Amino acid sequence: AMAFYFEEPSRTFSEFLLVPGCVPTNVSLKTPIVKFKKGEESAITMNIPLVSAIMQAVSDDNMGIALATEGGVSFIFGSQSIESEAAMVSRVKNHKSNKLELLDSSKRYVVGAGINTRDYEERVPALVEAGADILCIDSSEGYSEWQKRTLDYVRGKYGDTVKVGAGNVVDRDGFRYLAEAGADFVKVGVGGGSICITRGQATALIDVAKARDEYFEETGVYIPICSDGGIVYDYHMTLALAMGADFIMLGRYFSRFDESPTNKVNLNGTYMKEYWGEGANRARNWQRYGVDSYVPYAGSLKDNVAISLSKVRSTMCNCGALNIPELQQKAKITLVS
Amino acid sequence: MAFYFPSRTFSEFLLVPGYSSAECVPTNVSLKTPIVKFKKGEESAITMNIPLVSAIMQAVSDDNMGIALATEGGVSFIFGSQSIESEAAMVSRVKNHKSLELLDSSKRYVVGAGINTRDYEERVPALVEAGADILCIDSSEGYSEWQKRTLDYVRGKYGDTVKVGAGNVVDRDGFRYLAEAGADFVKVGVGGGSICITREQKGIGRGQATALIDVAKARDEYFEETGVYIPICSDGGIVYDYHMTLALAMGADFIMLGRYFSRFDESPTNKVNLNGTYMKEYWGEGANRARNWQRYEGVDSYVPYAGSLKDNVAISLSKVRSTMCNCGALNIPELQQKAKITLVSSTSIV
Amino acid sequence: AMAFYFEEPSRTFSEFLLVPGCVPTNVSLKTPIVKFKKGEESAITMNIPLVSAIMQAVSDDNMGIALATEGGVSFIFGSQSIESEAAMVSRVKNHKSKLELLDSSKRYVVGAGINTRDYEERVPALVEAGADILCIDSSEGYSEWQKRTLDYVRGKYGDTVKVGAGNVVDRDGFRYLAEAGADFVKVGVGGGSICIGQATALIDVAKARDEYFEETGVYIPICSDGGIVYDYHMTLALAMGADFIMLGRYFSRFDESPTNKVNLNGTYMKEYWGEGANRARNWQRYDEGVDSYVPYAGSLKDNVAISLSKVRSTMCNCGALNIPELQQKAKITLVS
Amino acid sequence: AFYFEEPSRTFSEFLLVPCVPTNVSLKTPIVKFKKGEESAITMNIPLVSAIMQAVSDDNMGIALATEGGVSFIFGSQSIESEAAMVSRVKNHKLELLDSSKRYVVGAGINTRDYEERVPALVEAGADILCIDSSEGYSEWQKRTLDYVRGKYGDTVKVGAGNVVDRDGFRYLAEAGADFVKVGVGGGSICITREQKGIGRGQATALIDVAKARDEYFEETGVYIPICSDGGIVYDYHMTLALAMGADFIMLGRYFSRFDESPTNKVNLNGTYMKEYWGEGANRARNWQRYDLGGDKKLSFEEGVDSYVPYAGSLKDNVAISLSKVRSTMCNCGALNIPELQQKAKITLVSSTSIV
Amino acid sequence: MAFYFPSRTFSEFLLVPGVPTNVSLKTPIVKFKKGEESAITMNIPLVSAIMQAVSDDNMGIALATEGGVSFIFGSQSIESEAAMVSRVKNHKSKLELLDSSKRYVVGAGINTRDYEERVPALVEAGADILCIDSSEGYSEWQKRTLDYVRGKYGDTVKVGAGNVVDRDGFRYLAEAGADFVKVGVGGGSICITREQKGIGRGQATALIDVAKARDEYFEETGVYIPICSDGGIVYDYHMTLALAMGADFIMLGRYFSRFDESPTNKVNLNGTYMKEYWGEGANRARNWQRYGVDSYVPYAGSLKDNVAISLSKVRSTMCNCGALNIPELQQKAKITLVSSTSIV
Ligand SMILES: O=c1[nH]cnc2c1ncn2[C@@H]1O[C@H](COP(=O)(O)O)[C@@H](O)[C@H]1O
Ligand SMILES: O=c1[nH]cnc2c1ncn2[C@@H]1O[C@H](COP(=O)(O)O)[C@@H](O)[C@H]1O
Ligand SMILES: O=c1[nH]cnc2c1ncn2[C@@H]1O[C@H](COP(=O)(O)O)[C@@H](O)[C@H]1O
Ligand SMILES: O=c1[nH]cnc2c1ncn2[C@@H]1O[C@H](COP(=O)(O)O)[C@@H](O)[C@H]1O
Ligand SMILES: O=c1[nH]cnc2c1ncn2[C@@H]1O[C@H](COP(=O)(O)O)[C@@H](O)[C@H]1O
Repeated sequence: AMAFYFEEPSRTFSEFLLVPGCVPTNVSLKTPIVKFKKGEESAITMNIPLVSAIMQAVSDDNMGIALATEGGVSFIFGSQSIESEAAMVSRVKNHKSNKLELLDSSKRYVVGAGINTRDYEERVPALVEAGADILCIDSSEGYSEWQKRTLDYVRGKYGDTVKVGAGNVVDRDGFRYLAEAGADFVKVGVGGGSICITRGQATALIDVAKARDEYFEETGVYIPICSDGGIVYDYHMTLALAMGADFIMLGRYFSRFDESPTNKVNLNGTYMKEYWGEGANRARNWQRYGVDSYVPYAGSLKDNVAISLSKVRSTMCNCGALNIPELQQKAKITLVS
Repeated sequence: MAFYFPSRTFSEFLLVPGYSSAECVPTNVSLKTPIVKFKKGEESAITMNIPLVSAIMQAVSDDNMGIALATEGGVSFIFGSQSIESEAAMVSRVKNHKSLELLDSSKRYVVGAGINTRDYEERVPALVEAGADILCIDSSEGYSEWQKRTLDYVRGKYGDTVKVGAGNVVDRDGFRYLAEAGADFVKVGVGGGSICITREQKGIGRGQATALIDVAKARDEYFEETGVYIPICSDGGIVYDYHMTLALAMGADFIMLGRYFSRFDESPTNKVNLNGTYMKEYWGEGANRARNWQRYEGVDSYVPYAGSLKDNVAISLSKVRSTMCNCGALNIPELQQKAKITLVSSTSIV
Repeated sequence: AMAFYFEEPSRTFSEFLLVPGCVPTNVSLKTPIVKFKKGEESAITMNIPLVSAIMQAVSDDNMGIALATEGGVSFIFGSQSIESEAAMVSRVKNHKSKLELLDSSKRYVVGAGINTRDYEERVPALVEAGADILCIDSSEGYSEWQKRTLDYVRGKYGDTVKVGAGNVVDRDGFRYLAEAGADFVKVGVGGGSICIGQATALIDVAKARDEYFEETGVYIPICSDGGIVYDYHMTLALAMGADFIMLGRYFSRFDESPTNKVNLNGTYMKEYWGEGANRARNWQRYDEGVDSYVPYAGSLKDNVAISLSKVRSTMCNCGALNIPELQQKAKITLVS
Repeated sequence: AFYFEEPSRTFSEFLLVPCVPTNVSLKTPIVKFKKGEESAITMNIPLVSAIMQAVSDDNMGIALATEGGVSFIFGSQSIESEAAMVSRVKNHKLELLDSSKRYVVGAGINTRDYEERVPALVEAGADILCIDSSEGYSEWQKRTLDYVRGKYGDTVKVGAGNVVDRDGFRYLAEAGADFVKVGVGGGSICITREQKGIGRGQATALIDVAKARDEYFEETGVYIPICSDGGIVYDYHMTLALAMGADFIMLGRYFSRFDESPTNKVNLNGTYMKEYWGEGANRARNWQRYDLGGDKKLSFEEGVDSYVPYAGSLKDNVAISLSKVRSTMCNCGALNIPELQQKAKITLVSSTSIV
Repeated sequence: MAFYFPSRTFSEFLLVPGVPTNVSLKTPIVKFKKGEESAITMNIPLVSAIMQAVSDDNMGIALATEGGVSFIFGSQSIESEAAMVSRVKNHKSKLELLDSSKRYVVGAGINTRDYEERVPALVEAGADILCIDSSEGYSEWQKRTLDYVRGKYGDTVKVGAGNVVDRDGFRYLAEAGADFVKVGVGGGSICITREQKGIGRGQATALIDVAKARDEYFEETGVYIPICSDGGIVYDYHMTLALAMGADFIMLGRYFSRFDESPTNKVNLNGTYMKEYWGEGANRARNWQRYGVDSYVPYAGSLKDNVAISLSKVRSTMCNCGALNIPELQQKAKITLVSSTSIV
């Protein structure tokens, strides 16, 4: 009466370690987020490799202005009305422009917007009109087919004039299916979308990074990878970049800040902030209009990001790497017992 | 510096035997149950002879499984992770297969069919034209507005002639949402204790009964307001017969099983010899082969081989009827009324 | 060959959380400890909801003076001779003396623990020494003998002597001591000289107490005995139905505690032992046995000031200016 | 915060390092005796039943006496009810009989109403008494043993407990106890509400008290019989307990499984089970509120603490258990209990594994 | 704070399927070049360990009738071991492993200390194969021991070495001229210390990694060095998994210590017959020059009865994979990881 299960082994970022082998302020954290051919330059280059998650608790217009000021991009959450998301995008695009400020060709704050695989025919034109610099399908591993239909719609109507990412995927088949559908980048994570959650983020990132590099040799097209979720400590960021991720999406990290849209609460003499995932009914069933957890209040986004990126820049110096591609080439990543 | 916001399994519960000294014959125990909603005092439109249905899975419910389970009085829900044409062909193959047995008006077998929240506008008519007796929304995210829009579509076109169930839910909000949307029966995510169906499935026979008790409490509360009884389906996590009796006693009207049925000859998977012992291949609906059926090796697990469905179901229900005699119940409604369910803190070998 | 056990589920304080929905110094921490009728005023109202345990390692005359100064009551331990306990009670009532808890004669309020054995000689001696309130230091398994001590006090003194009883964990245990005339009911798993779930027991008795409050109109205050690990557990117990809290290890860490201060690996600690230890259960043999050590925390004044300031701060977030307001407005959720 | 605890080990972690089993003498004393002299009461088998409402009544006392053991009628009842149970065993007409050739029975007493319960049980014909305390050895057990030695001297034999240490043994010994009970079942001197699992007794307290008993016998020349209280169901644990120094073993849930137990038999899904509850339960602890059979109005949620598997008759099971106890003694090279305690090579099993 | 720089057992692996009498359990012991035959070829892929409690002269004869070779333990005097090797090689002869003289093939263990006087006495007594029993793993003293035999006997005397767990360990003993390489599967480590692991709890990770290094060394030099899985196996399925993972033959200690031919005493442990046992890490083995029971293993009867049972299931398992000999199993077997096993 025995049953055998054959699940592939997965690991987290805490099971690995960057082994070092000289000015930390001389390290460039610029990274691409739009696919580019060999030798060419990406259409959108961030100044820091941080993006905020596509969640009601993370990415509003206040978060988008703050993160763009530091060199990142916020992906405004799409579990709201089409008019609200476009209005949120429009407020970032019109807030007047911090040496690492990320601006477009018209000197406006760069911002992203999340879309779903359902109302994209009405949602994409409104977000494009609002000035969204880049889009990202906010889905999970098991909805890859409907991510492909959404990418096909964008490419059929806009060609390559609208930048759109897709995710999440965890393996080669998921990466290649979105890659050949025209995804300008690919998000890697065990969650995403309105699916409920329960890491395996390191294994997922390593597997997709191997398929991405293989896809680069096969086609000459470099597709940036976004590691979505699983960053608990600042040394995990450098580890994710070294494993192949070109930028990192974080939710809980940004929900702690002043610019986060959730409420600040005093919980036993310690200031905390409300938090919930997109699997919550208030997010999954936003059309019908409840706290999942609390995260500790951390202060301003600028103060925390500068601390996190100083650790990243100083770690890359110890590895003899002055930029992210150089880190991905010289990094020694070993297991920790 | 971080805080989150309990569940129990069927292994933690026990039925206290009734006080009666009168002898109870297990063969006189009736296992009939309703599967579609009905008003207070009226008879359900569909009544199964046994409280077992097969899951909406590629590795469980094909046409052969549909004929075998209908012969024993149950209903199979043909899986919908396939083309609309191949699903209607499997539905028609069970209906047109010539015929205790669960039959419709035309003495044909009773079969079910799963639907999704995307192509229902063209899949629901094809399945009804194929002769499906009851439908069920197979959702991977739980109760959502897309389950509602699918339910609104069926009601707006067929009224109440076509019966469609929906799920999964675990709490009162989920039940009342699908109940107020017109669902004929509500499915409870017992196997994983969650509303979603994702690639990582829970172990065999490790279902969570807490979700079933919570929805049964909302169903009885809802039945007391509107006078409408919504049949509850306990979905997954059960293989042991005593867990079937517990599920029924806790308020479940019928039980959906996947891995329980994949062990049988009529399962559509391949039988393999694993060092003498016969085994059966298996994979969940969250696997890439099912989730990406439009794009078309692929073995998630080996389940033990258990022979024929007729032999195994007869043994499982022989113990269910015997357990209901010990509780003093001759039918499932009596079980839900007379069951003294206690919580077991621990067990021990002597 | 299986055996089946049917133990009731029991949760600790660490599994619950107070969710908020005001100046902290405006919060009143006063609370009753003697039963009062619907709308009446209790015979003894503490200024802070803290009382010290009935233990050799906790409540002596120095503890009673220090805790009464802050507004609490110490229950002098009864695992000793009748003269020794009465002398310590007398030492507190005769200490000369803003939130100070005083009786009608401007004397420090103190309690005293009695057992279910020598009460016929110990109760009058404690009454004569000036004990403002008594408490039967027992456990769940001695409810009958807790009643007989209550039946003795009520028979000889009526309601002129206030006496509480504990511990109980159930509805059936609360009503038994309530009918016997207990002025308050102590809730806890331990208690007495037995050897050693506090949240579940507190929620259960609070329901039985509230139900008993509608049947009779008499409000019997509840004392949560033991299980307070952190300062935010205090506001949790109060919001769950407890009117005051009994702490043992919390108080033995202070200077005013009678235990020896000990340097242990550079960290100053203090000795500690429970009433189930031989030195306490069999005090008659004694007219060394250290069960555990607790960290030396400093003065009772400075620590109680910090613990209550957090309590007052949490109640402000919950929109409660007093303990009764807290027990009505508090939103308590389960926390994994 | 640092705390103090001693390493405790169960019976399953010990092993006896290695004859006709029928010739083995399972006889053992249960009352103290001076060096060289015999014992007043010599059981034929080393088993006694627990002073519990769910174990020892008149039927249990009769059946266990026919097999050579003694039952201790529970005191969690009226003095009249316990005296009637003791009297029914005596006046009921191998077997363990007294001088009058009546069944030998024991009775439990508490430290509260001993001035009326002890005379009533002695009048009823109790051959031996035992103090049941929920708090462990205390001054109230001393005052109870002082009263018995004052009114009856040594005519009435009384045991006390439970203990887990040297000081506890010497306290009841210097108080005049005829035998001393070791809190093996829960590893504690107390009998509280929650109970340990079936067969999870702590041998550490038995070994520590056996060392104190052997040292007390070396000074005064008085041998105090030791009782291992509970925590044993397996036959090998019985031989282990006897080997570690226990002169006789008291079992609760071992005897509750039998038909001679006063609890209800229940058909649970085709398997016969018996209701069970410990002496820490309110029905036993608050027995003064159900004095005339008020406990049969209690429901399953209120009255039944546990389901134990029905094991049939006492005589059938004890014969199976003792037949293997006698066979285990053969592998150790011992024909009697005293020889076991001197020849037993007891070792610690660091681990067991399947091959 | 104290960062430290992952192994799986045989229980976590499963052979994915694609006449058991037709199956050949023959396997080589000694090195050979691509194309030629092996100097010593087994009939069954089982050897007994180099331990006081497993390999006497009785075990050498019994394992020789069934087709295996026993390595006589070297924790004894040089004359005592030589007399044990002599008795097996002088005991008169269906699957027996015999030399050209039609005498029983037997092995003997040596150490890196007295080899200059112990190796001659063992070869002089007729030991076919030798094996270095090391306590620290692969080291220089194992290389100099190998340099001694190759300098005095050339390649006439065959000597194996171990234990290794890694690629560097295999290549070190390979370049040093070892005839076979032994892998520390039982303890998953390079050493053989006091505390031994559990029966049947061997680590397959060391066997896979060394087989990867053995196949690389074979493709670069054309010299096949047989691999030995040393310990941690009593289950027949773990034998087939080890053979499929690259191991050519398996070394077992507690598996053979349970049989009547074991040198230990048979005891009656409460109606159940048991066998005494102790590892080479015990003082009675490591302090054999100065001159009790570490464990009780279950008595299983005779070697012939149980070994025939284990190998009949090994042949039956090899049929379910589609392999008729051990080389074919190493090429056709599909080995997968079992995330978990559940009971229905
Ligand atoms: O409720 C959920 N449903 C689905 N995905 C989630 C949920 N919560 C978090 N995630 C995923 O985890 C990410 C958050 O990363 P983190 O909070 O920094 O660990 C999101 O961007 C999603 O990809
Ligand atoms: O891929 C899977 N992951 C998680 N849940 C699944 C998966 N496939 C099916 N399910 C659910 O689990 C049920 C099967 O329950 P079972 O009887 O435990 O096999 C199905 O009816 C679905 O509700
Ligand atoms: O040794 C013991 N026996 C019985 N109860 C105890 C013992 N030790 C502590 N307690 C109980 O626990 C309380 C102290 O709780 P604490 O502040 O959490 O240490 C005391 O007032 C008793 O009710
Ligand atoms: O209610 C209980 N709680 C804790 N200990 C108990 C209780 N009832 C009986 N005991 C003790 O445990 C023994 C029973 O051991 P048993 O053989 O494991 O059943 C009795 O003889 C008592 O010493
Ligand atoms: O004393 C010991 N401690 C640790 N390992 C040992 C000891 N004795 C033998 N071994 C190793 O274990 C192998 C056999 O173990 P087994 O076959 O799994 O019981 C031997 O060939 C040695 O490699």
